[PDB]
Amino acid sequence: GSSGSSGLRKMVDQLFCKKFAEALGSTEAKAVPYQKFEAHPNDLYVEGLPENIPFRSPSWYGIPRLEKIIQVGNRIKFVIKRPELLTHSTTEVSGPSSG
Repeated sequence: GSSGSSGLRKMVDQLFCKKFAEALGSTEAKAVPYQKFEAHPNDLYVEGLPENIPFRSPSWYGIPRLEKIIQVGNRIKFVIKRPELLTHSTTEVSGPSSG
């Protein structure tokens, strides 16, 4: 997590990445497996989200939606009922691959 992040989408992306990590108990940022959360929304999900606002990628969230989330991004929470689903994180990678 570095200071900057320009663009809601980006910011939001990071926001979650971070939060998501927190629950995971990591120092560095990671990619939120929206899939795992989709195939296991009862296990893997988020808390402290905005009303009338689900939990999806930032590339989906509206322009105003993002911010709204960012506003409550300080109250957001990530529950890892089953982290195993993620099955570790590291996998021979150093740097932003693809994006």
